[PDB]
Amino acid sequence: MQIFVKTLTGKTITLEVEPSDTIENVKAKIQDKEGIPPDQQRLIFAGKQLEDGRTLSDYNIQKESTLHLVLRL
Amino acid sequence: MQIFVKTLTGKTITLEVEPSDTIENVKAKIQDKEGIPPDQQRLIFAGKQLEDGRTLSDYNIQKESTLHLVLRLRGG
Amino acid sequence: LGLTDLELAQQLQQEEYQQ
Repeated sequence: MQIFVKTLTGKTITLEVEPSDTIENVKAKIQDKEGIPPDQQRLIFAGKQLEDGRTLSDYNIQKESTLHLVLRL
Repeated sequence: MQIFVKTLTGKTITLEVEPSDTIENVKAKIQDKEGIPPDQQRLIFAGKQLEDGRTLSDYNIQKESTLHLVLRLRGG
Repeated sequence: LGLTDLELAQQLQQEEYQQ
């Protein structure tokens, strides 16, 4: 399925994912498109920071959901 | 080219700059509009703190990019 | 949650930038 990640610079990143993808997998896919290392990524969805060992399904992140990306220095 | 500099208070400064401008030059342009001395200005782009020696081109800062300006106290 | 995620993300990025 498609999900979207919005950066705070206004850019939307589109990823192809499955419900069983872990948050780490999602961060690695962001790294493949943007070059941002996983350790500098904070992903926010439904008021929560998403945790590495959980899956999209665990957070009820469904098709065409939007995550927000916060970058650490 | 036009770039935007956003403070952490939400205020947006618009500048005219060239890709060959150094970060220091950019800070001096901020000083001309706001009065903030370059030595109290910290500029950030895409999760990186910008260094005075480097140019906008070095950082891949293109037209209509937004830089983030963080202000710091003067030591003395 | 409407604009919660955007406004939270903006505030957090900002917290990151103050570091």
